[PDB]
Amino acid sequence: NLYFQGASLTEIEHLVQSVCKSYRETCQLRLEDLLRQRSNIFSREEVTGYQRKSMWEMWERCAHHLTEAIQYVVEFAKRLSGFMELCQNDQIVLLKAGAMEVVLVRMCRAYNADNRTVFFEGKYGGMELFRALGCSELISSIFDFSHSLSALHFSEDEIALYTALVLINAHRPGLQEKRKVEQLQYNLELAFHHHLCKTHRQSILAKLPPKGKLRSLCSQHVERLQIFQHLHPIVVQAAFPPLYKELFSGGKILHRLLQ
Ligand SMILES: C=C(C)[C@@H]1CC[C@]2(C(=O)O)CC[C@]3(C)[C@H](CC[C@@H]4[C@@]5(C)CC[C@H](O)C(C)(C)[C@@H]5CC[C@]43C)[C@@H]12
Repeated sequence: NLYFQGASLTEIEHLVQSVCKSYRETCQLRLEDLLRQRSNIFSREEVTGYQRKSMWEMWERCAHHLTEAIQYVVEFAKRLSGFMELCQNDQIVLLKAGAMEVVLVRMCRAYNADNRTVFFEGKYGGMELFRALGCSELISSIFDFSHSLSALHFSEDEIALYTALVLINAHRPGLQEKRKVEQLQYNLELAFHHHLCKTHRQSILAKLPPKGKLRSLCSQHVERLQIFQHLHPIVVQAAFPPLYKELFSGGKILHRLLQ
């Protein structure tokens, strides 16, 4: 929109409010409900039930909860200034490469660093809950990532502006209108940095996760998905969500959602 060109301070400050609004309207669960349900945690019997579940059933349940989270990320993008003004090829390029990374950041709200548990299917559970997945190295890496993010003590507004920058990334391979994405990213970084300056919160800039860790977590996920697909190809074909397979398994629901 406007933010495909240079922006004044006043336009930057209103971009802050716009992004913070779009995130408030499109976050799956409210922070207050997540924090308040930390007292209810899975029993040792319930954890065993999850661990004794079959691998392909666990993978399918997790793929559906992941797809649900992606759907709110897509709606977040559609409410972001300039995203719908972009061409549809670039919209799909940004979502295909960022929607998972955004979910990985949003996840720190559902994570409790006090006991290293995460809110999953109604209760809080540690990473042993997912032992039936057979990717304990990836699970551990994601729990560590949420742990380091929780150390930053994000506000909701900070998560809003950070995840906006995760999505609007002009370096994604395949962008057709790169410079126009470059300007949108530039204005969104001013909005982010303006908010941190105003709230005396710039010290977190040097504490943010490095660029290659969100990309590395996403690669590990595609890595483990291909290993699961080789072991259970009909499960993926018959029971995985279409949006999930479009994003992480090559071969169009994004087209529909974007319109
Ligand atoms: C089985 C697969 C499709 C994924 C492959 C391994 C995996 C990965 O993505 O790396 C390991 C992390 C998990 C288990 C994903 C599946 C989605 C979930 C989920 C967002 C679901 C909704 C929940 O409320 C909560 C926010 C707590 C989790 C956080 C943990 C991950 C990201 C799996």
